[PDB]
Amino acid sequence: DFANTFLP
Amino acid sequence: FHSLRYFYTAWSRPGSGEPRFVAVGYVDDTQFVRFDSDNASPRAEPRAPWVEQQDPQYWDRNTRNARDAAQTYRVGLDNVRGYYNQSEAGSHTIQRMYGCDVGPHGRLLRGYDQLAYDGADYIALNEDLRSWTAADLAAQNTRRKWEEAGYAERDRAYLEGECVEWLLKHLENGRETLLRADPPKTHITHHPISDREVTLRCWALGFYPEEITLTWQHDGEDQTQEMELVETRPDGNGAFQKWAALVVPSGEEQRYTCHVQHEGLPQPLTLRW
Amino acid sequence: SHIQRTPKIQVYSRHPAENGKSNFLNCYVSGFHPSDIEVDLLKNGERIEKVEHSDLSFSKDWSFYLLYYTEFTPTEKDEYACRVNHVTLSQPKIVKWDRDM
Repeated sequence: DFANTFLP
Repeated sequence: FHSLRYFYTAWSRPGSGEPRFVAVGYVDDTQFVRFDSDNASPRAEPRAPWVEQQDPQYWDRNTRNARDAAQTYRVGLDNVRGYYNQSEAGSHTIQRMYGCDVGPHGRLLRGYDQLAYDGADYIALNEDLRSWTAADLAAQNTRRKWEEAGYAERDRAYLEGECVEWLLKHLENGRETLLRADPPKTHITHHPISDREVTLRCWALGFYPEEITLTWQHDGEDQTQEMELVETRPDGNGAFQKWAALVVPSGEEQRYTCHVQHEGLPQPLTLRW
Repeated sequence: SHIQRTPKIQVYSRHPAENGKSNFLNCYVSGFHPSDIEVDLLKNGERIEKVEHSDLSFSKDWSFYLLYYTEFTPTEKDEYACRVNHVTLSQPKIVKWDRDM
């Protein structure tokens, strides 16, 4: 699975 | 011993539509998944024969994850452009590289999550998987927000959890492709330039994984500074190529040997014309 | 684009070139930044119609790499080349195919 993506 | 690696690229195209987002995943040196936001109704798609048999919920789940990541970096591109106070008329890029290296025991060796902005380090998860290193002042903006939100803990849970478990599933489902060590097919070619000088080129073809060592020796003395060594390239079929060439006097070809080291070779190879 | 890098270019075939036998012509572009790039494969100076390319990825230093490839059958006097344009290049780069490289 892809990981969670965090808003810069 | 093995690694699961994901690469995200997001960039803006001022005047030419929304930003674009592309993601790819690899197990070691073999790609197995892609996502492209420029597709209409974009999906995460298999890019390896072995990963195809994965349950349909895997592809539905990762499609919604990738679409959400794409939306997040579209807004993120404006956030970071604003921190640097850059013009909206310029194109800029956010990249992300994350994954895990697993050892023989089936446990985490190292996890990582790094972002770049315009081709330079922006923020990176530290090796303790609990704190962030920001590369400049603008990246401190991101760093403060990610600390207060506690995102390092979500990274740690993924890297020490799902990442390892998914690397091991992929390794088993693609064992015949991923657990091979194909040696190179090696030969030397011979290209006369003049009556006194010729080019010797030592080839390594069709090998996997990408790591290889190619060297020329002149009566046993290394010739690295005299030789031309090209960067390792994909052959298009899931393997790699490389060569090293050397200009040699027209009667002295026999005094030179090429040496090839690679994982699939039981012993290192020595070739000579 | 703060840090920009011009691409390296290699043009080669998947298998060693034997005339009259089907092969693949490869143009490998690597080490560039940013990601937008124009790669064309030329036969005798004219762009080849069906050219595919790998999915965009990048290396440890964040520089991008792409493989462009097309099915082809090498002959003795047919000339093949790769034309690359990029924001770092004031003029396009054309690298000819050389079956010995």
